[PDB]
Amino acid sequence: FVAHVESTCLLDDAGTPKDFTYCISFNKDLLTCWDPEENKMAPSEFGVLNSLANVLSQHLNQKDTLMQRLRNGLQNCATHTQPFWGSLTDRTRPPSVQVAKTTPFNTREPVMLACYVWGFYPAEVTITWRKNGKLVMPHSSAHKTAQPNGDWTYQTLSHLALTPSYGDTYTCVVEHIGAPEPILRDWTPGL
Amino acid sequence: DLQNHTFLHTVYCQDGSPSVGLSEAYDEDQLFFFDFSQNTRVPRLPEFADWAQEQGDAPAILFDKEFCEWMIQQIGPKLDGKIPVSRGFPIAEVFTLKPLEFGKPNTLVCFVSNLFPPMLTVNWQHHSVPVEGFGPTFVSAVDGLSFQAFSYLDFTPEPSDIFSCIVTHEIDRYTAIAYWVPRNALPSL
Ligand SMILES: *[C@@H]1O[C@H](CO)[C@@H](O)[C@H](O)[C@H]1NC(C)=O
Repeated sequence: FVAHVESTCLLDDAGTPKDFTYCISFNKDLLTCWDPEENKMAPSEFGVLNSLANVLSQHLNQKDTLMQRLRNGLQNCATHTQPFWGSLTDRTRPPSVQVAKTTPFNTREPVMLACYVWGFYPAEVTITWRKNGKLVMPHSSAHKTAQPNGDWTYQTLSHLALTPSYGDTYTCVVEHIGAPEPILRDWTPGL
Repeated sequence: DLQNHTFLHTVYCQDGSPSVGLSEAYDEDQLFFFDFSQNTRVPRLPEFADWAQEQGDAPAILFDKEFCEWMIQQIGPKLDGKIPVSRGFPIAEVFTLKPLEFGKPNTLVCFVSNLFPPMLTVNWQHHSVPVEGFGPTFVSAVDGLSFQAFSYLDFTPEPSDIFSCIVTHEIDRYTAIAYWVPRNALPSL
């Protein structure tokens, strides 16, 4: 079996706790959490094996040492989070971006450009396209959330399908919070 | 009007290896994971925690540890055989950290999702040949009571390179395999 004691801390970009939960699970079943309104360790929702969680309400709830820290609750996060918190809402790395042809997929068009976009934090990022200065739609419409790299950097891409004419200049626009200025990358058929 | 953020302190335990762990993660990237041999918080890469293992709260941790371990200890056998054990089969994919430029130094990321229970060993193979990878394997706790993990292989891309990432799920020696080949290489400048 596996068991969890999950504490979530929810605080806005400044550093104030808007909510906080203390849940207890066993075998990927959510068993007992903290109810701030009634100030108790009540079992979460209902359950087929909740009786264990109901008994899990009695062991605990017999511990004022604990039972106080749950009353403390929200502010305990700010107390726990204040040292690093600033820098983490402050942590921000701009996204290197590059444009190159990729193998065309799902298209009658002969050329497909990928605008790769990597090494950034946070992951919120927006990528659009332009042809000769004006704004066109991108290839997919399904919103791809960026893929975590596991080392606090993220990455992603957008595609664009065109029939080439050398007079044209296609441009890819990246709006990370990392930069104050939109990053552009031009592409021309004779590049 | 201000965007919200989640810092999750996840205390976990299980039968087998490891017996106990503790991942804390801000925004689904972890900064810390605990060490119970050394009673200290080991850092991921957020410039390696200048604040680090502030000992400012062992009461919280050491309490959750013993209780978790009680649930595995005294609740385990009473329920063993009566309700089924929750398990997923882990999913592995490998992509490049940076864009693919032939002959230019890169890294291979092996992203393991759907890890439950969190016990695994990951091996890299280059043309089906066992090859050591940079760093250790980072297991992180994620929302919804599951786990993920990362591994990394530095290398220089050749047009012919074939790599594979192999995940062993330690609960019954199950394996997932994920292949990599160079695709859509950007022009070398
Ligand atoms: C931020 O989080 C709180 C709950 O913690 C929620 O009530 C509030 O609506 C959220 N703010 C926004 C802008 O969604």
